[PDB]
Amino acid sequence: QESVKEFLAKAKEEFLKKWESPSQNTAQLDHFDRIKTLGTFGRVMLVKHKETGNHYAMKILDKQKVVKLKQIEHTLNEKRILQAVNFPFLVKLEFSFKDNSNLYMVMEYVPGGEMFSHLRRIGRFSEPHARFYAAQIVLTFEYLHSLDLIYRDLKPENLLIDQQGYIQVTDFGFAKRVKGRTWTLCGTPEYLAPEIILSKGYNKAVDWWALGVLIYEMAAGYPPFFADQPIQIYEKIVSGKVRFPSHFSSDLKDLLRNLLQVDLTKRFGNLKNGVNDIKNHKWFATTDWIAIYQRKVEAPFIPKFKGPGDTSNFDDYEEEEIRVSINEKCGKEFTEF
Ligand SMILES: COC(=O)c1ccc2[nH]c([C@H]3CCNC3)nc2c1
Repeated sequence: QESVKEFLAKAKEEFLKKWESPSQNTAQLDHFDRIKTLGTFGRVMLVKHKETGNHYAMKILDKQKVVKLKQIEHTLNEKRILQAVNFPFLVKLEFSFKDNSNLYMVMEYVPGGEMFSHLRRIGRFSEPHARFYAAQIVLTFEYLHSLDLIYRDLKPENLLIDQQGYIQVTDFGFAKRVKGRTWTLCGTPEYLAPEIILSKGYNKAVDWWALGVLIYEMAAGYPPFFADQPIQIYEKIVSGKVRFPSHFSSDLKDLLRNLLQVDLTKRFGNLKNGVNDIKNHKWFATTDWIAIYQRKVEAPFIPKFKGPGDTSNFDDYEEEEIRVSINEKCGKEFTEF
């Protein structure tokens, strides 16, 4: 429909303006009070802005460790993309800056926790619950792919649940602007598409494979390919031999066979009709795509939390210093940050 085409054309226009002229250096560390480590080359810490009182999740990357782990380009991708995107189910970057030691990305805080926590607490999501989340990912990937962005890190740990019960996708550390193919081995083993494992030039079809893994994990409670060693996971993935729980609906199994298609040229999301083969699949027949985008659907689950500074949906980590060297480190490598 023309209304969707015009939406995506405007979305790309607005992305490209920010992409071509990124914001830089929009706060500094002593504008914030450190509250708690929420997850831990990098950590995420809950901080409070000292003037406004607003809460944020501050991702901190050690420049020397980024260089050693060969993640310079990836880190620059992450911040350049995050400051340029705008979509209801993406985390909101409010500030970024750097100092002698670290890179900082300060995002609006999402107190409801990772989807992974809730999935493991409940066991598995019902198909309507899994479908509510999946629809948000389908729309988010339609948006990102229209901007020539691949995401490359879908998994329940990267999907935050907000105060309305909707998703905010976080961690763009592997996201990249790609026209055509790309080649970097990255991702999480359980979620890797076969063509990544086989060191091929691959494209945005790897995100649709990962959506199949996510939907399986949400509806079953565990991922389709797992083993104690990644090499064993990889052998299962490239076989693509998938066993479905008997409680899966026939529509769900049919969608998953088409997302977990080892031949990328036959995989849903990567055919001539693109995302519409997924949106029009029988498993999504009850989904009101517009209502999801507009956040008008009542969510199946609202996280329990007491206020915008509550950390009870995240877990406990050793609290370490945020050290800033007296000397500048790796200044040249991160000039554009
Ligand atoms: C807006 O962002 C936040 O509120 C936020 C909170 C906790 C987080 N934990 C992580 C790690 C663990 C999963 N992969 C990245 N990202 C987080 C982001």
